[PDB]
Amino acid sequence: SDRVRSITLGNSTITTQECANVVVGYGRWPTYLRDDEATAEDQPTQPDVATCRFYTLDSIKWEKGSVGWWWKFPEALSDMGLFGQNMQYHYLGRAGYTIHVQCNASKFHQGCLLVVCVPEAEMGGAVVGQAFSATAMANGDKAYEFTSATQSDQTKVQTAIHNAGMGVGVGNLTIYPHQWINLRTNNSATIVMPYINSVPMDNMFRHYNFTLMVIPFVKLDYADTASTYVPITVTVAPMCAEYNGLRLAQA
Amino acid sequence: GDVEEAIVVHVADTMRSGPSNSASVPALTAVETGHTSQVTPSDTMQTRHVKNYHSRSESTVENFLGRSACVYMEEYKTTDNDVNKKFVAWPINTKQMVQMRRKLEMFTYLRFDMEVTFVITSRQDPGTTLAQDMPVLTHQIMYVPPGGPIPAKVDDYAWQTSTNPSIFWTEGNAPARMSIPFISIGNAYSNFYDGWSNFDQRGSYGYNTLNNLGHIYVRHVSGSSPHPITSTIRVYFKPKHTRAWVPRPPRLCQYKKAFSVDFTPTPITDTRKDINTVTT
Amino acid sequence: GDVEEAIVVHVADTMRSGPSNSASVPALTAVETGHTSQVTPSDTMQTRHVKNYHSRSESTVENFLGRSACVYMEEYKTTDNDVNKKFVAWPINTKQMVQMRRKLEMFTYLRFDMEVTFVITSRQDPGTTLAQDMPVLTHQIMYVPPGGPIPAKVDDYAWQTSTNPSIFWTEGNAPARMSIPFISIGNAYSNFYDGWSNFDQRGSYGYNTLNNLGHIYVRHVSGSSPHPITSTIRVYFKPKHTRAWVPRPPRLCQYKKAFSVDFTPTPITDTRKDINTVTT
Amino acid sequence: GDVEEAIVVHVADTMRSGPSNSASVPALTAVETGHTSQVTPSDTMQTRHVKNYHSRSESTVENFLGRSACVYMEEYKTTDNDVNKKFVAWPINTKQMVQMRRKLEMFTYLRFDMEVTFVITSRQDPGTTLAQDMPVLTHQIMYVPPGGPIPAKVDDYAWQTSTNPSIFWTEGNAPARMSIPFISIGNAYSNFYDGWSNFDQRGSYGYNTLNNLGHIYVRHVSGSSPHPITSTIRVYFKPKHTRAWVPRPPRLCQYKKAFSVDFTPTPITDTRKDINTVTT
Amino acid sequence: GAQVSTQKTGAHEIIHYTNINYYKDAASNSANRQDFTQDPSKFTEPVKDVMIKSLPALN
Amino acid sequence: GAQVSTQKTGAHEIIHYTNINYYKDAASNSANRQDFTQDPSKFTEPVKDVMIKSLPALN
Amino acid sequence: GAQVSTQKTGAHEIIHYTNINYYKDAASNSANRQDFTQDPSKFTEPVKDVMIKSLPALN
Amino acid sequence: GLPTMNTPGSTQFLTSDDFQSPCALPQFDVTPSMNIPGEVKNLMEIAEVDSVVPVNNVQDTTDQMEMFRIPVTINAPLQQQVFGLRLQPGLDSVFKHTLLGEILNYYAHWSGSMKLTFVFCGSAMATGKFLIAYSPPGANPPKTRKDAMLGTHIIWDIGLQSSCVLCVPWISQTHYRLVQQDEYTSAGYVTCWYQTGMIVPPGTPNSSSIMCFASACNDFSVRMLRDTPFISQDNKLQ
Amino acid sequence: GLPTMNTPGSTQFLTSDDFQSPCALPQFDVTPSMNIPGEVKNLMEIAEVDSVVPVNNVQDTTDQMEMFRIPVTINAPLQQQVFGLRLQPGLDSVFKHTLLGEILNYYAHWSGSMKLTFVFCGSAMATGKFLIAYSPPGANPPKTRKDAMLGTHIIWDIGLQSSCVLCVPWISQTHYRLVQQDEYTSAGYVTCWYQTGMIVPPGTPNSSSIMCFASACNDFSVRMLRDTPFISQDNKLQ
Amino acid sequence: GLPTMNTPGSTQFLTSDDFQSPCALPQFDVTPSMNIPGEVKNLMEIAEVDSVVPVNNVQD
Ligand SMILES: CN1CCN(Cc2ccc(NCc3cccc(F)c3)cc2)CC1
Ligand SMILES: CN1CCN(Cc2ccc(NCc3cccc(F)c3)cc2)CC1
Ligand SMILES: CN1CCN(Cc2ccc(NCc3cccc(F)c3)cc2)CC1
Ligand SMILES: CCCCCCCCCCCCCC(=O)O
Ligand SMILES: CCCCCCCCCCCCCC(=O)O
Ligand SMILES: CCCCCCCCCCCCCC(=O)O
Repeated sequence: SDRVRSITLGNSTITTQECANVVVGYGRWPTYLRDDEATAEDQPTQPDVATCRFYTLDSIKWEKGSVGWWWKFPEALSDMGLFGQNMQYHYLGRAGYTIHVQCNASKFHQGCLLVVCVPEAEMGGAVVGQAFSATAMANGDKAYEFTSATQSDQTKVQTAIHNAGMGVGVGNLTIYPHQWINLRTNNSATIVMPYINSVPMDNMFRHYNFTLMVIPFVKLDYADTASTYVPITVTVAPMCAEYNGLRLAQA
Repeated sequence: GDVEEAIVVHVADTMRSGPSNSASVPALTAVETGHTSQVTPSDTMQTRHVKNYHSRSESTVENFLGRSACVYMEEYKTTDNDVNKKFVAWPINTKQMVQMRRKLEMFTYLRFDMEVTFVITSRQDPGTTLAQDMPVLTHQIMYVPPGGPIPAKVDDYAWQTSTNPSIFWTEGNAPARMSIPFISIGNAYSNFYDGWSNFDQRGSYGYNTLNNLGHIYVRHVSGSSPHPITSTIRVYFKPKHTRAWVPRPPRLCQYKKAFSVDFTPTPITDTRKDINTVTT
Repeated sequence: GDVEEAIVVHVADTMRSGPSNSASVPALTAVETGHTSQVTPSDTMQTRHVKNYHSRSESTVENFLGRSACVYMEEYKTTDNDVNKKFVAWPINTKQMVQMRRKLEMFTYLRFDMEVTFVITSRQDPGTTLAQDMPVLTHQIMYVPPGGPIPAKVDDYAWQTSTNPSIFWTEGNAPARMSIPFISIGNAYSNFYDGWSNFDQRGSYGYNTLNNLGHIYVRHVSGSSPHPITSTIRVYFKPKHTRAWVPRPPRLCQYKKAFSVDFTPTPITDTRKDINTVTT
Repeated sequence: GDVEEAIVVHVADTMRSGPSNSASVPALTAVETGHTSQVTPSDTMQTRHVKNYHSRSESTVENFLGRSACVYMEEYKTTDNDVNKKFVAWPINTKQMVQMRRKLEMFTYLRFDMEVTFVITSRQDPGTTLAQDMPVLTHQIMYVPPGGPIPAKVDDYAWQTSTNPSIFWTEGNAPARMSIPFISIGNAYSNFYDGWSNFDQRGSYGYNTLNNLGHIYVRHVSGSSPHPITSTIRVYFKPKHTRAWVPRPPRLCQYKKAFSVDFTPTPITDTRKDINTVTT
Repeated sequence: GAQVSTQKTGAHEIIHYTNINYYKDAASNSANRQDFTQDPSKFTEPVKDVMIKSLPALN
Repeated sequence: GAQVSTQKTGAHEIIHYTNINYYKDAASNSANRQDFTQDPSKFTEPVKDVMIKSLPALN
Repeated sequence: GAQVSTQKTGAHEIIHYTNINYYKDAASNSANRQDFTQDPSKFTEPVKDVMIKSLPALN
Repeated sequence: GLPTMNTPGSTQFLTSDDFQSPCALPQFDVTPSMNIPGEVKNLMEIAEVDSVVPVNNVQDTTDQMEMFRIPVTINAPLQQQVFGLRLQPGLDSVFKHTLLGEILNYYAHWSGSMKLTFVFCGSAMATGKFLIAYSPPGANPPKTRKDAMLGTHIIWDIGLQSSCVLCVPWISQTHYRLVQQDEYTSAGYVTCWYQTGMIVPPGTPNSSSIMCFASACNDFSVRMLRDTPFISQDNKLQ
Repeated sequence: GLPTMNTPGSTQFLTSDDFQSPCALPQFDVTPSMNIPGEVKNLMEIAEVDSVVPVNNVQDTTDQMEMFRIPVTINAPLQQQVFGLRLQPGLDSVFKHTLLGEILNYYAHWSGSMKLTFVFCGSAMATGKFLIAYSPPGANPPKTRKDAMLGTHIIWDIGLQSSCVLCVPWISQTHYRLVQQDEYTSAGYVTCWYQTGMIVPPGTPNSSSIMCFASACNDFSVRMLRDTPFISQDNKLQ
Repeated sequence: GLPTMNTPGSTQFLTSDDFQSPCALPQFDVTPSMNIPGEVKNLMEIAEVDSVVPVNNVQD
C-alpha cells in the first residue's frame, strides 16, 4: 500500500498510516552549497544530526469558527534546540525544511484544510501608510490568526482572510507548493522545501525565507459527539543545514 | 565560411479514441496529493485524429515582458524663480506605474538586461506676451550611481560629468535610447523582500530596503528664454534576455503606495442573481 | 556559397492557318452547358504566325491590391474645452472609403499581411492673436486589441501602454510605418457574411458581425499651446502576400452606409438613340 | 579568408586549507623592507574551495580614463558693441575643470589619442522687442597651432583657413566630433614638471612651461540678428589608446589656480569622539 | 542570405538584384510580386465531361 | 559574424534573415525571442512518487 | 578587414561582433578596451632579493 | 560616402521593436548566474495549474469565503440542479479572477480544451452520484436533467477517490475565440444535477460542500497580447 | 541608393560610446615610443599597495601627525581595548582618504578581502602580546576581549619581526557590497585588545606607538565607475 | 561610423514602393492555411468569363 509513509531524520522518526504522497518543492531536493556558487571564504560548519531533526511546534485548536493561521520561518524555530543556538552564533545560514502537519478526525467529521508554503510572503499593514514592529507577524513559535472581518488596529497586519494579507485572491494560492487535508481520505500533509533565495546564503534573523499558512476552506462540522475540537500540530525539520560567520551570539 | 547558419514546437496533437470498457479510471483522481490531473479529452470521450499547428511562441516570458512601458514622467521649466523647479531628480524604481508594476510582480525573482528610451516634449507656457524667437533646445540626462555627488541647482558644477554617463539630446531628432546590463549586487532582482534592514528586526521593512539603483537628473543645457517654457520627459523600460523564478498569483487589490504593499480588502469577485442564473 | 540565385510567361502565340473545308465546326457551340468557348481567331479566319511578348504581370492580384490607399481621416485639436475633441478613437474597418471598399469587395475571402502608414499634418487655427512660439509637436498612436481598456481623456492613465503597441512620431520626419500579420480568428477575412449573430436568426446581420479588429487612438503627447492647433491624421493600408477566393461581380450602385449593403436601384447602363445608332 | 578571428582573466581562486602547526609564520613579516605582504586568507584560517568569476575589466586605465568630460565653456554673442565679446579664444589645457584635472593628475606621464566633441546651444537675450524671424545659425571652430596668426575680430581675414583645420556646424544636427593624434614633442605628456624655463633657474616654474598646444577660436559664420543672441560652447575630451606611468597619490586639497599647484593646508581626515567609538 | 534574382525587363532587347531580410518576422518582408502563374480553367471550363472545341457541343 | 536563421512563418503554407552584431557588449544585442522550450512538470507534477493517470491515485 | 572577436558576457551562463575600419589613420579607430593584462609586482615586490612568504622576512 | 535613402518609419519609436543600442556601462562585469529553483519559461505553465473557482456568487454573501463552496443537502427532489454557469473563462465573473482568467485577460485570443475538477468535502460515510454535463452553444441553455444529459457529460460516483475531472472538449467553428466573448463566439454552458441523491447515516451533518478547480489542458494557447482592464490608477503613486 | 531607416538613438551624444571619427591631422607622424619605468595598467595594482591609516582621530588632535599613532602604555588593566573601528573602507573617516579609499570612491561596488598590517615602533627591549579580532556584522559590536575573541582573530607576538598581518576574509551574503554602505550591506568591526600587556626594563620610555597599514588582496575588484564626491568647485579656475 | 550621403527621394512616401518595415506583433502565430475552392490568381481569369451585353439601349 502507498498510504503508509515513514520519515527518519537524525534521532527522530515520523510514521503516518493514512497519507497522500509527498510534494517536493519545485521538483528540487535540498542539497549543500556547491563550490562554484559559494561566495564566503572561510570553512562552513555542518552540524548534521544535531540540527537536522524534527521539532514539534505548539498545537492549535480547530473550532467551528476558525479562520486560519500562519507561521514565519525560521523565526519560528529561532529558539529551538541547537538550531536556535547555531542561528544565534552565526552570521549566515542556509537550510531546507520538511514540514509535516497533522490533523486526525473520525469518519463522521467533515472539513478541508489548505497547507501551503509561501516564499517571500510580504504583508501590508492594517492602515495603509502606518508601520508595524516585528511583533504583529512573528513572536516565536506562537501561531497568528487570520480574521474574517477587515482589521482596524493600526499596530497589526491586515488579517482579511479572503486577501491573505498580500492583496491577492486567496483561491490562487494553489500556485505555490501545497497539499490539502481532507478528513474523508487524508490525515497529514508533507512538503519538502528547498532553499529559495536570491543569494547563496543569508541572515536567518533578518529575513523570513517563507511563510506557512493553514486555511480552512470547508469549515469543520460534526453532530452530537463528545469531541468539541480537532487539534492541529505542525512538525518541521531542517535539512542539509550549514552556517558561517562566527561572531558573538545575541543575534 | 563567413556565415553560420544557426537556423518549431506545436501543441500536442489529439489521437483517435474508440469505445472503452475496462477497470482503468483516468477521470477519477485525488487532488489532496497536490498533483494536477494530466487527463486529456481523449480519455473521456471518443475523438477524431487532429493535427494541431498552434504554437505557444507569444506566451514566453521573453515576449510577455518584452514591451516598452512608461515608468515615470515629470515636468521642468527652462526659467523660474524656484530653483528646485528647473530640473528633475528621480530615484530609480519600477513601482511608480501600475501596469508595469503588476506585470513585473507576477514573479518573485528576475534577471534581465534593460533598454531605456527617453521621450521629451516642450510647450510654451501661457501668458500675455508670447511673441519671441528661440532656437532649438537641448537637454542633458545624467545618471548618478549611489553615493555620487548630486547637483543642487541647474548650473551646478556636478553637471560636468567626468565618469557619470550622460546623454545630450536635441529636439526634433529621434528619441534617445541606451542599454544597461544586469547591475544587481545579488544574483537576481527581487520584487518582494520579507525582511528588515537592521539585524534586530527593526527599521525599514520591505523591498524598499533593496532599492539602491541610483538617481537620474535632467535639465536644459543652457536654454533660458525670456518667457517660461515647460518640458516633459517620459522614461520607458524594456527588459531583454529575461529569466524568472517562483511565479506568484497576480495582485487583486488596487495599489496605494509606491514603496509598500498596503491595500484595502476587496471582494473576491462580482455577484450574480443566484447559483443557477446563466442568462445575461 | 553565401548567395542563392533564386532567379517569364507570355501570352499564347498565334499560329498560321490556311483555308479549311471540313465537318468540324469550332465556331458553333452551346452556352447552355455553362462552358465558355475556347475558340481563337485562328479557327475562323486565315492568320499569320505572330509571336507575342505581352505578359500579364500587372494583372496579378498581388499587384492589383498592392497599392496604398487612404481608409480614414480625422481631426483633433491640441487644446479645447470639449474633452472628446482632443483625441481620436476609430474602430478599424475597411468600409469607410469607397475606392478601397470597391477594390476589396471584388473577392469574397482574402488573406494577406498589412502595411500601415500614417500621415500627420498640423495647422494653426484662425483667431485674433496668432503671435506665438511653439516647439515641434509629437504624436502618439495607440492600438488597443478588442477588450482592452479605452482612454476617456487626453491625459488618462491608459496612455502608459505596457503591452499595447504604440508609436511616437515627431513632426518634420518621414511618415510612420509598420507591419501587421494576418490576425483573423478564421482562416481568411470575409468581406461578406450572409448570416445573423444569434442562433435563433436574430440580432445583427451582415459583415458587421465579424468586425472585431479593435481600435486606434491618437493624441498630442504633451503639446498644449496658448492658442488652438488642429492636426489631421490619414491612415493608409497596403495588403501584402495576398490571396483571394470566389470572385464576385463589381458593385454597380453607390454606397450609402458604412456597415450595410443598402442601396438604391440604378439603371443597368446609359441609353442611346436606337439599336442602330453608332455615331457619336 | 576575408575575416580574421582575432577573438578572460578572473581573480585568483581560494584554495582549501586545513589545520596547521609548523615553524612557518606567513603572518609575520617586516614592512621595513618596503615590501607589501602577499599573504592570503588561506594562510591564517581554514577556508573552503571557492571559484571566483569576478574580473577586473572595469578597473583598467583605458576604461578609467575612457569617458568624455567637460573641460571648458564660454559664451559669445552674435552682435554687440564690444568686439572682444563676439568670439572666443581659449588656450588649450586640461587644468580648468576640477574633476578631469584630478582624474588626470593620478599619473605623472600619459600618452594617448584624443577624441573631441563640441556641444553648442543658443538662446535669445532678454529685451523689450523680441519679435523677429531668424534662419538657422552656423558656427565655425578654428584650431591654430602655436605661432600661427590669431584673429582680432569676428570678420578678420584669418578666418579664411587654408592650412588650419576647421569645422563648420549647423544648429539642429548632431554635435561635432573629431579625433587628434598624440601631438607632444616629447615621448609623453607630463602632468607635473618640477623645473624652470631659463637655464639659470629663473622665469616660469611648473607645468605651465610645457603647455604649447595652441588655441581654439569660435564665431558665428555670418549670423548678425537685429537683436542679440547668446551662444555657449562646451568642449569634451575623451582619451583613447591610453598608457600611464609612475602613479602618484590623489590630491587632497582643493584646487585654487589653473596653472599652479598652490593650495591651503587641509586636515588629514575627519574626527570622531574617541579611538574606541564605533557607533554612528 | 543574399538572394539574387532577375529583374523585370523587356523582350529581345546585368539584370539581377540583391535582397536581404533584416527582420525575424516573415510579415516584414517585401511584396512577392514576381509570381505569374495562372489557370482560368476553374472558371472557364467547370463542366464534368471534357468538351472538344472541334466537335459539336451536344451530340 | 553573419548569422543566418529562419524567421517565424505559417504552417504548411526564403524565410531566412541575417543578423550581425556591431557592439562589444552582449547587453547591446537584440532580444532573443526565438526560444520556445517549456516544461510544466515543475508545477503540475511536484510529487515524489510517480503517478500513473490510468491507475487509481490512492491504493 | 572583417575582424571578428568575442564580446563581454557572463560566466558559466553567438557572442561575436564584427568590426571594420573606415579611415586611414590609426588614431580614428575605436578604443581598445579589451585588454586585461596586469602585473602588480613592480609596486608590491620592488625588493632585490626574492622574499618567500613562508620564511621569516629577516634572518 | 555610400549613397542611401531613408524610407518611411525612420526616426520613429515603436514600443515593440528589436534593435541594437549602445551600452552606457562598457565592460561591466555581471554577477555570476545561479540556478534558483522553480524557473518559469512560459506563462502556459502557470496557466496549467489548478485554482479554486468561486462559483457561489449569490449576491448576498456576507462572508467572502462562502463563495468557494457549493451547498448540498440530503433530501432533494429526484432531479434538481446543483449549479450552472457560462463557459466564458475571460469574461464571466466566475472565471474572471481565477489563476487562468488572470492570464487570459492579458491576451485577446485563446483556444484549446479546459479541465474542471470537482472534489467532495463531505463526511466519509456520505455517498451520492452527480451528473455533470457540458452543452455546446445553442439558442437555449438546458432546463432539466433530461435536456442536460443529451450533451457531453460524465457520471460521478463518490467513493474512496474524492475527485473527478470533466474535460471540456474544444468544439468551435473557428481556430480561436475572443477573450471578450460575444454571441458570435459563444462557448456554451456547464451544469450539474443530482443523479441519485446524497444519503447519510445517523449522527452526521445534514449538509455538505463541493469545490471546483479550473485549469488548461496541454493543447491550450493564447495570442495577441494586450493590456489588462482589471488594474487602473488616477494619480501618480507616491 | 541603399534603403535605410534610422532607429532611436540617432544623433545622440553618449559620453561612454565607442565610435570611429575622422582625424583632422591626416598622416601625422607621432613621436617614437619609449619604455619609461613604472608602467601601470590597472588601478587594482595601485590599490594593492600599503598606506598608513589615520586611526587616532580623537577630535582634539592639535598636531595633525598625531592621527597616525596609536598610544600604548606600560601599566594597563588586565583586559583593555587599544582601538576600535568600523570596516567601511569607502565611507568611514578612517579609511576615507587612504590610498585604497580614494580608489574605491571612484566606484560603487567592491568585493574581496583586505589586509591590515600593524607595526610596533617601540624600543627594542620592549615586549608584549596583542589580540586583534574581526567581528562579522551583528546587532552589537564587542565590548570586552571575552566577546571579541569569539570571532576571527590572531594573537600577535612582538619580537624580531616587528610586523603582523591580519587578513580580513570576505564573508558576505552578496557577491558585492556598496561603497556607500548601509545597514543592509554592513561589513562588521575590527578591534584590538591587550593580550598580556607591555613590559619594559629600566631606562626606557613609558609609552610607545603602533601604526596600521591597509591594502587589498589579490582577489579584490571594483565595479560601476562613478564620480568622486571629495572634490568640488564653485567657479571656473583661472 | 560608415560614411554615407542621402540622395534625392529620402523621407518620401511613395504609395507604390516595396520596402521592409518592422512588425508590431512579434512572433505572432497565424492561423493555419486552408485550401478554399475557387482561388483566383489573375484578373484576366475573371475577364475571360462570359457576361450578358445590354445591347438594347433604346432610350425608352
Ligand atoms: C527592489 N528591486 C529593485 C529593482 N526592481 C527591478 C528593477 C527595475 C528597474 C531597474 N532599472 C535599472 C536601470 C537600468 C538602466 C538605467 C538605470 F539608471 C537603472 C532595475 C531593476 C525590482 C525591485
Ligand atoms: C468583416 N471583415 C473585417 C476585415 N475586413 C478586411 C480587413 C481590413 C483591414 C484590416 N486591418 C487589420 C489591421 C492591421 C494593422 C493594424 C490594425 F489595427 C488592424 C483587417 C481586415 C474584411 C471584412
Ligand atoms: C603640460 N601638459 C599639457 C598637456 N596636458 C595633457 C593634455 C591635455 C589635452 C590635450 N589636448 C590636445 C588636443 C587635442 C585635440 C585638439 C587640440 F586642439 C588639442 C593634450 C594634452 C598635460 C599637461
Ligand atoms: C540585420 C542584418 C544586417 C545585414 C547587414 C548587411 C549585410 C552584411 C553581410 C554581407 C552580406 C552577407 C549576408 C549573408 O551571409 O547571407
Ligand atoms: C562594426 C561592424 C560593421 C559591419 C559592417 C557591415 C558588414 C560588412 C562586412 C560584410 C559581412 C561579413 C561580416 C563577417 O565576416 O562576419
Ligand atoms: C571605406 C570602407 C567601406 C566599407 C563598406 C562596408 C564593407 C563592404 C565590404 C564587405 C566587407 C569585406 C571587407 C573586407 O574584405 O575586409
